[PDB]
Amino acid sequence: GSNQNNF
Ligand SMILES: [Zn+2]
Repeated sequence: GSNQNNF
């Protein structure tokens, strides 16, 4: 799967 971090 794909991942995204939004800090
Ligand atoms: Zn993955």
